[PDB]
Amino acid sequence: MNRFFKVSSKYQYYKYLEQYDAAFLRKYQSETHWYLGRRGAWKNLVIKYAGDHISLEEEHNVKYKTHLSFVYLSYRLAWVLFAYVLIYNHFLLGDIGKTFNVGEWDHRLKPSAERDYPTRYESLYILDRTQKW
Amino acid sequence: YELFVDHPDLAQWTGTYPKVDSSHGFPFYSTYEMYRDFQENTLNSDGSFAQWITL
Amino acid sequence: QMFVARQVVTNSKGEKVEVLWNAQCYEDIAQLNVGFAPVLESVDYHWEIFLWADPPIKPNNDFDLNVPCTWFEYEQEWWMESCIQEDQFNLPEDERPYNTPRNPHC
Amino acid sequence: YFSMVTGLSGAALATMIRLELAHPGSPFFKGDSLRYLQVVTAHGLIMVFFVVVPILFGGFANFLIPYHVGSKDVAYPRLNSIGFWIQPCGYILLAKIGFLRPQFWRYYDKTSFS
Amino acid sequence: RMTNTTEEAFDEVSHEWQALVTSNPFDLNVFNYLENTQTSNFGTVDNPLVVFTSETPFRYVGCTGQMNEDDYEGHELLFFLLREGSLQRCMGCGQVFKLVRLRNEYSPEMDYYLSNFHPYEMQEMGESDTTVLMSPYKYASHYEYTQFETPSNMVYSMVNPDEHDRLLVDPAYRMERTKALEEKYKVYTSSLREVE
Amino acid sequence: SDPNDFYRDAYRNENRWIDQSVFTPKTSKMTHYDVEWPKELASRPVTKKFHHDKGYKYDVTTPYDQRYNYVADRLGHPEILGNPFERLMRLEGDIYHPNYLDQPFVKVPNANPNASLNFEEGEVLYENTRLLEWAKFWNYSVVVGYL
Amino acid sequence: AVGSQDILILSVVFAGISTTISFTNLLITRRTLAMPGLRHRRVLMPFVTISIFLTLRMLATITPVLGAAVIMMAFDRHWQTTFFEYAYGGDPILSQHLFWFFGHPEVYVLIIPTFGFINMIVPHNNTRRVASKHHMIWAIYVMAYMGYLVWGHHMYLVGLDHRSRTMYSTITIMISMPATIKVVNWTLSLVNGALKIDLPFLFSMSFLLLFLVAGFTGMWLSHVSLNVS
Amino acid sequence: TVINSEFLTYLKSNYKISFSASNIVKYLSDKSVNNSVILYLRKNKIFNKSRYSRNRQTYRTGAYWCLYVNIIAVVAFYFWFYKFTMNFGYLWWLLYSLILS
Amino acid sequence: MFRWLFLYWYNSTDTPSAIAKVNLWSYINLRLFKARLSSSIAYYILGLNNLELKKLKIFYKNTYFDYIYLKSIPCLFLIIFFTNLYLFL
Amino acid sequence: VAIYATYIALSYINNIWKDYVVRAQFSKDKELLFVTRVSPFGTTEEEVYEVAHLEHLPPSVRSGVKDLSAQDADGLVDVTCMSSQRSLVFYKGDQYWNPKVYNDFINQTSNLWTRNYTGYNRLEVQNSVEQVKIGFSHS
Amino acid sequence: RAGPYNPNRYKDYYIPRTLPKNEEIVEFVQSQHSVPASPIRNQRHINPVRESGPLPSYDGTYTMEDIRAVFYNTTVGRDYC
Ligand SMILES: CCCCCCCCCCCCCCCCCC(=O)OC[C@H](COP(=O)([O-])OCC(O)COP(=O)([O-])OC[C@@H](COC(=O)CCCCCCCCCCCCCCCCC)OC(=O)CCCCCCCCCCCCCCCCC)OC(=O)CCCCCCCCCCCCCCCCC
Ligand SMILES: CCCCCCCCCCCCCCCCCC(=O)OC[C@H](COP(=O)([O-])OCC(O)COP(=O)([O-])OC[C@@H](COC(=O)CCCCCCCCCCCCCCCCC)OC(=O)CCCCCCCCCCCCCCCCC)OC(=O)CCCCCCCCCCCCCCCCC
Ligand SMILES: CCCCCCCCCCCCCCCCCC(=O)OC[C@H](COP(=O)([O-])OCC(O)COP(=O)([O-])OC[C@@H](COC(=O)CCCCCCCCCCCCCCCCC)OC(=O)CCCCCCCCCCCCCCCCC)OC(=O)CCCCCCCCCCCCCCCCC
Ligand SMILES: CCCCCCCCCCCCCCCCCC(=O)OC[C@H](COP(=O)([O-])OCC(O)COP(=O)([O-])OC[C@@H](COC(=O)CCCCCCCCCCCCCCCCC)OC(=O)CCCCCCCCCCCCCCCCC)OC(=O)CCCCCCCCCCCCCCCCC
Ligand SMILES: CCCCCCCCCCCCCCCCCC(=O)OC[C@H](COP(=O)([O-])OCC(O)COP(=O)([O-])OC[C@@H](COC(=O)CCCCCCCCCCCCCCCCC)OC(=O)CCCCCCCCCCCCCCCCC)OC(=O)CCCCCCCCCCCCCCCCC
Ligand code: HEA
Ligand SMILES: CCCCCCCCCCCCCCCCCC(=O)OC[C@H](COP(=O)([O-])OCC[N+](C)(C)C)OC(=O)CCCCCCCCCCCCCCCCC
Ligand SMILES: [Ca+2]
Ligand SMILES: [Cu+2]
Ligand SMILES: [Zn+2]
Repeated sequence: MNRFFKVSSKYQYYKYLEQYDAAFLRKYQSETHWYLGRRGAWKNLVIKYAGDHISLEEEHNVKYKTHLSFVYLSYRLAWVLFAYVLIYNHFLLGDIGKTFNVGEWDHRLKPSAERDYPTRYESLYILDRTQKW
Repeated sequence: YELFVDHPDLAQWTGTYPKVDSSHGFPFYSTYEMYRDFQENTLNSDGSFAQWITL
Repeated sequence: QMFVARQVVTNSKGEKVEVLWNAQCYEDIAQLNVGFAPVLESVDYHWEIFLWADPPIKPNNDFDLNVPCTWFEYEQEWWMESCIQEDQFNLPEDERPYNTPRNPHC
Repeated sequence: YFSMVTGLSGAALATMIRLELAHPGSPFFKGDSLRYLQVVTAHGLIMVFFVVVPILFGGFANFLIPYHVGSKDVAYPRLNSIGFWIQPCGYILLAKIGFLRPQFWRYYDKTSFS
Repeated sequence: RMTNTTEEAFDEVSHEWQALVTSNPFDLNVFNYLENTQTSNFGTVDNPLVVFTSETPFRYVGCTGQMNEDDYEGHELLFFLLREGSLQRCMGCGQVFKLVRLRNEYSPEMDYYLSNFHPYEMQEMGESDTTVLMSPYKYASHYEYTQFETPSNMVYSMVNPDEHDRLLVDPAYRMERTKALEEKYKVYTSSLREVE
Repeated sequence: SDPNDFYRDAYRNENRWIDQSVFTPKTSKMTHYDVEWPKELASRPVTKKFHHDKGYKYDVTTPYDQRYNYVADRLGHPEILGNPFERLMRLEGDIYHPNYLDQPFVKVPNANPNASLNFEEGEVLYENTRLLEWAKFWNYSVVVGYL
Repeated sequence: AVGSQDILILSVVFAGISTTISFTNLLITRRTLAMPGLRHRRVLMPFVTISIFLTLRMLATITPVLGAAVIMMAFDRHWQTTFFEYAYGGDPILSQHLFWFFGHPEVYVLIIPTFGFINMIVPHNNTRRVASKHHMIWAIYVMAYMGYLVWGHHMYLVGLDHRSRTMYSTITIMISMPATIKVVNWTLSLVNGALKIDLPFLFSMSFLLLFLVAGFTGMWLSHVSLNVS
Repeated sequence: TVINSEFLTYLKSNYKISFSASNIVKYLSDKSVNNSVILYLRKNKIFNKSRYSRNRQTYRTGAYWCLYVNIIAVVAFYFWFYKFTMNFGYLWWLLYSLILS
Repeated sequence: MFRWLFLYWYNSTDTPSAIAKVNLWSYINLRLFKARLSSSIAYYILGLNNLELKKLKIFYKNTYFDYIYLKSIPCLFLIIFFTNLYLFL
Repeated sequence: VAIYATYIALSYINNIWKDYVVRAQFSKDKELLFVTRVSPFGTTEEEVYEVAHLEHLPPSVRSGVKDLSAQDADGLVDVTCMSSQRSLVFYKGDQYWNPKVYNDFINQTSNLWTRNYTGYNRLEVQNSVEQVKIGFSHS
Repeated sequence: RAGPYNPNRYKDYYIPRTLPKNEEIVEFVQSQHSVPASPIRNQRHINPVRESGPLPSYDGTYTMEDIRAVFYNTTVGRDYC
């Protein structure tokens, strides 16, 4: 056997290697325990506890979660838009002209569409553009 | 019997019954539910009329 | 709704054991009344049919390990036989011929 | 509940169709053949793809299949929830075509003023 | 390919590995494949059909009566709640069911039910280097193949949660316990050889 | 090893009563299992106040001071703290989450290096400075080519 | 013109994808999470579940055809691909073929689950086993997988070849037999049992009464000469 | 390993072996035992009684994704084919509800 | 290493209860590979005193092409003879 | 696509260059090793390692030894940090090494690569393991 | 409210915390293999008996004819008899 010879470190804890064989050290710290050999592995427990809980499910990266501001903005917008869609499609179909605005934008190759303008400013500006090929 | 003992999944797919006998009392270690669609939806079984129409 | 009957039976080892007859449903666990009280009413409503995720079981018996039917086995054909008998006409015994010649070879 | 709402919508469309077909002369649409055709198509599509299908494969299937197969939940609870929450947009799109037209304005609106 | 349990096994994965290696009924019932359950005998008072549960009071059971080769089913399926306690019976056919609530322990009572469970399949364990076979010919008969091999020189030993945390945090304690377990394994092998 | 000869004697109807009787076989007692384990199992602490809906009588927390210390290495792990950039951005990370850091049985490593370590510079062992120039050249070349 | 037609086209594709998600989820649920002992025994499961699974398989089979047809319609409307323009190789009848190939299985999918309700309710109130459950299952299956060759009964007069017309008519009339099998099984399920009259039972009777006339009228429509008018 | 002769004789006297070991470890040689690798299994209380691990019981991101899918479908179809955009100012109090939230 | 289930389950000493004393679970002792029956049909019939196992072996699986060709020679010659008879007919 | 392609390219280039060591300096007590390595833009980045953690490990596959760069007199030496799971790459050329600490460094970071890694002959097979005595202190 | 709970934050005692002795292991193996092991379950019916009572007799106080004469008289009313 090829026992570990000596540990030239002042930290007495590391001297545990002197009590074992080189083959044993390779087997239990190098071959299949390479990612675990001579390591604290506290991150393993921390990540396990992080994953096995009911914490916020909005995820961005493996390291960071989604920004709460972005999440709240998205949720508020979704709820309000869904409510608008339902209400307008179930109650406000009597007067389409009053309930909806007509707008569009066409390819720049074709002449600018009549409905291509900034909504809420049609009474203040007229928009036009030069055609491109 | 060889098919059932060696490749239980293929035996179940083909619809073969468990060919081993457990008269000794210990159930076999690879028993499976019977998939009998092939042998039941046939001219010689309950699907006889459906298979006649399909033929 | 928990058990529809109970009995005490002495097994082959000489010990008396209690056997309870569970309430049953026609293939529909949804129609099955899952309760824990001696009450017919369906009081308990469960959002999670399988609280602990444990799967249910439909055991399949091995033909080798089966036993000849003995739970009123003589009643299996009783329904159809009696349905036929209700409309069958039976000749009176007095009018029915009797003491006819024996078969020569039997 | 969504199926009940969609069935009420389909019943309303059927009522529109029946009122139009009550007697000749278009008592209901008053000559809007295009509007009548749109209403008929909306009724058919809503009833087919958004009443019977949600009732059977949406409510009845989701309620019964776990009971009748012995599963804690569907193999895809997320997909089941998604399928439920996706219906309203299609329902509205196929139901409100009768009301909605590209030419929203009525025949007596002076579009030359705008 | 085989997962390093001392580094990654936790909770559900650790329990699955325990079921695979020890085949203890409590874990084996939990991790038994849904597709196939070992066929049993017909329930009787002397030899009731045993239904296993993993520390749960009741289980939804279904009965179809005496099975025959021609039909494979005795009577139409009837579902009931098999509860822990005394034996229970099916009205239609009289089949007798017994609920065995297995406990997370190693005892002769639990070992008595070893023959009543299929061995846990190993081919689906660990990590697979093939996602799925694109073969219509054997989509329901062949598992994914492996480029690598499966080592068979692995010896498992159960550990408490705090002890496992100690093993993870302290490499010296891990080495000490590993050497002790190796010595005990050597002693066990020598004793078995002497007995033989 | 004749199967019929073995079975005809092993399995008999008249022996059914004793063939299926579970018993604890007579084996030599082991102190670690039959003596030590029951003692430690019975000496478990008991708490009057435990989670009634989900807890048990033995759900006794281990004090932080009694939790095992971290002695694997002296170097600190500032990842636990959460860097000022992440704090300012308000990003939530699992590595520096208080609940996940509060481990039950083992203390997480201290963010600062152990006082024993001295960070005074000594003498240079290895030095290949041209690697910096090579890396700059290769990185700039790949960036230019990709652009 | 542009508007409700394009909205309906895109909504049809949208509903096709929604059905894709739905039947994928349900079929995989059945195939992977079914309880032990019911993995393959379709008979034991209640008739409603069997019908639902069969209809889901039919929807999976037919949805891509409808999706492709609707996509081609959208392309013709917007990009003017002339898939259905006879001038330069387009086939207007191809659109009808592709649509009806899914359309008839669609109505079969709608109807098949309805039979399970009666098939379950009648035994429950009659305290008796259903009549010929295996035969009813095989009849619904034969209807399901033979409805894929009768899509042309909606296109008799379009101008298709007499060979295809005759094939469609023959298979359509042949389809009537399994419906008769189911009707006789329903009728026999009501005899020699302990009846427990209930509102579901009355609804089942009304369903049977309506279905008889519905199927009879469909069979009459199968008459080619009458179908012309 | 080496077992003392006196200890082995004592074991033989106190116990007579009449059954063969079922464990396959008896066939292992010293080389195989040395090459064996020890692995640790974490044993704790068991709460999940299924092969599948515990699954989250809520899908908030999924619900909101479906809401966004519905909104996109309706708005895009109306804008492309009807050219109509909902006038959120008509029901100004829902827009103000968003602004307040 | 067992061939028969009854012999396998008769006297088991490597059960979990026994192995828990040493707390060592070798991978080579898996129940999956612990026992495996032979590929030949075996069925039980009632004997004079108890059930007895009878094996039904029909054909071998190790025949070789030389033997097969030797057995097939007569068929080839008969085919040739019948063809010649047809030609001369 | 542009943003993520640029990010992936830069990050993976940094990861590839991370292994190589630009500078290495012991502490005053020779208890810690300060390592300067390449940064994403080619500048210097500082890190700290423990000499005890530092170790030169043999390859997992024993037939791949001949393929190691260390076989060449001007190759590369792969030193693995067993605590941080990191790799330190050093040129074998003596021009890059301090010739009064190199000997101790290589005699201290090469403890796990021993003779038994190549196998045991029949003279040392018995001594490969420590014999276990059972029952000698009591019956 | 009961409050937050996490069962994994508490110690478990499913396994002994002290390793065995070599001599004790050897003696345990010897004793285990010197005596029969506990039996494993078997699912064979040994002299099976009727689940119900004795088969109804051809003649006697109660015969199978009495049972047969009951199918034709079957009623479940709203009032007692
Ligand atoms: C698209 C544009 C459209 C514009 C429209 C017009 C809008 C104009 C008005 C906007 C304000 C409206 C009034 C409302 C204010 C907020 C309160 C409210 O009611 O609304 C809540 C409203 C909605 O509520 P919610 O989102 O649902 O609530 C949940 C939230 O998550 C909240 O969760 P929380 O409570 O946990 O978080 C609180 C946190 C807000 O949450 C956060 O923590 C978010 C992140 C905050 C910091 C963001 C900037 C710094 C990030 C680091 C990197 C910077 C870039 C790199 C450096 C170089 C520059 C390029 O609040 C703060 O701390 C904000 C105080 C101000 C911080 C300023 C710090 C500057 C540091 C600069 C030095 C460091 C950089 C290095 C420089 C170079 C060195 C060489 O939320 C917000 O608006 C969030 C942000 C609000 C704060 C402002 C953030 C940006 C400030 C940048 C200043 C300029 C910096 C650079 C200067 C140049 C030299 C360096
Ligand atoms: C349904 C009634 C309202 C709720 C229930 C009742 C109230 C309960 C709390 C009461 C006591 C505590 C109050 C403090 C606040 C606690 C909750 C909170 O943080 O606030 C929620 C939330 C803020 O929390 P957050 O920070 O977003 O939550 C993020 C967390 O991660 C948490 O995330 P999360 O997962 O929990 O979900 C976040 C989600 C929370 O989830 C939701 O609640 C989703 C939104 C509700 C369901 C929408 C379904 C779609 C159809 C709705 C149709 C409604 C009817 C038609 C309305 C318009 C036409 C009249 O928040 C949002 O996304 C909010 C979106 C903005 C609101 C849009 C809906 C407005 C109308 C609601 C119905 C009003 C009925 C009464 C008036 C009727 C007039 C005829 O929003 C607000 O605080 C908005 C308040 C102002 C709007 C509502 C009141 C005015 C509505 C306009 C019409 C009436 C005008 C006259 C009003 C006169 C004075 C009242
Ligand atoms: C001012 C109105 C003017 C007239 C028009 C009104 C039109 C209304 C809708 C008409 C159609 C459906 C009518 C159903 C009425 C009966 C509901 C029922 O069975 O009682 C609840 C019932 C509770 O009674 P239970 O189950 O017998 O006993 C349990 C105990 O309650 C104890 O249970 P617990 O321990 O869980 O305690 C909580 C309990 C205690 O609360 C109560 O019992 C209070 C009274 C009931 C309030 C119900 C609505 C509350 C507000 C919901 C807002 C959305 C969620 C945001 C968060 C809200 C937070 C408050 O609350 C609930 O259980 C209610 C949950 C509500 C969930 C709603 C979201 C489900 C997804 C949407 C499905 C339906 C979509 C339909 C539209 C489709 C369009 C294509 O639970 C359910 O069955 C849930 C039904 C959920 C769907 C229906 C209700 C939501 C309708 C939203 C508006 C749709 C408008 C569409 C047309 C117009 C568009 C602009
Ligand atoms: C040509 C088109 C080519 C298209 C190529 C497309 C290429 C890309 C493919 C991509 C998709 C691959 C996946 C396909 C999945 C399909 C859906 C499905 O079921 O998945 C289940 C699958 C898993 O769910 P599951 O519920 O577990 O599945 C259970 C099984 O499916 C089991 O289901 P089951 O329980 O319903 O089993 C029913 C089966 C079970 O019953 C049986 O065992 C059959 C009968 C066997 C015995 C017969 C004996 C008869 C008597 C002897 C012979 C007598 C004749 C004389 C000779 C003998 C004389 C002695 O019986 C039948 O219904 C078969 C009919 C039997 C009649 C036999 C007549 C023979 C006469 C010869 C001529 C006619 C032959 C017709 C074909 C016959 C069947 C192969 O679903 C999923 O995984 C999720 C959905 C995935 C969807 C993926 C996308 C699909 C896209 C499809 C596009 C198709 C386009 C073309 C459509 C139109 C074509 C005309
Ligand atoms: C101080 C400021 C606040 C800062 C704090 C934080 C604020 C958070 C805000 C978050 C906002 C989230 C998004 C909201 C969307 C709202 C949409 C909407 O209703 O717009 C129309 C809405 C009303 O217009 P309307 O005429 O009634 O109706 C619209 C027309 O029908 C048709 O109109 P249109 O044709 O012009 O269409 C436009 C319409 C959409 O209309 C449509 O429906 C047309 C859609 C056409 C789509 C065509 C394509 C089809 C779609 C699919 C295409 C792709 C294909 C998909 C499918 C796949 C195919 C392969 O949407 C918009 O108007 C776009 C949004 C406008 C900009 C709002 C952004 C606000 C700031 C966001 C960032 C804040 C954080 C910065 C950093 C802070 C820290 C330093 O106009 C507004 O935007 C008004 C509300 C503005 C609110 C601003 C934020 C709150 C503060 C307000 C001031 C309060 C006092 C503050 C004092 C502070 C003292 C310290
Ligand atoms: C649930 C929906 C559904 C069902 C189940 C069916 C079932 C059948 N359908 Fe129909 N069909 C439609 C929905 C349905 N159909 C729709 C929506 C259209 C038009 C689509 C469109 O263009 O918009 C259509 C169109 C349609 C046509 C084209 C008509 C035309 O365009 O001119 C034909 C032709 O044969 C037909 C035939 C059949 C047949 C043979 C059945 C068979 O399945 C029926 C078999 C059953 C029987 C035959 C019953 C037997 C009867 C008894 C046992 C009772 C006897 C008692 C007495 C006589 C008193 N259908
Ligand atoms: C032009 C473009 C060409 C295509 C380019 C893209 C290539 C894509 C290649 C990858 C995908 C395809 C790979 C091959 C197929 C793989 C299938 C597979 O594994 O699926 C298993 C999946 C999942 O399998 P599983 O998960 O249940 O089991 C896996 C196997 N074990 C458990 C043992 C590991 O199941 C199925 O879908 C198979 C069963 C259904 C098959 C269809 C049966 C018929 C259904 C309809 C009824 C019959 C109607 C009549 C039919 C005849 C009419 C004439
Ligand atoms: Ca009219
Ligand atoms: Cu049709
Ligand atoms: Zn039964």
